[PDB]
Amino acid sequence: VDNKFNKEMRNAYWEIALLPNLNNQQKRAFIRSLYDDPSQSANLLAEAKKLNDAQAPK
Repeated sequence: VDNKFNKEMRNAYWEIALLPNLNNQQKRAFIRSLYDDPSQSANLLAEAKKLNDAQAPK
């Protein structure tokens, strides 16, 4: 990590945005959460997908 692992955030940024069933507040919340605590990036990303999988029909 020369400057910073910003690349990881980029992936989770758009990947989360891709899910269309996440509540408007949740979509903005997780993406902002990255800045709040980059250490949880892997968790937040997984957590975001969890909301997608859960809120999704069937």
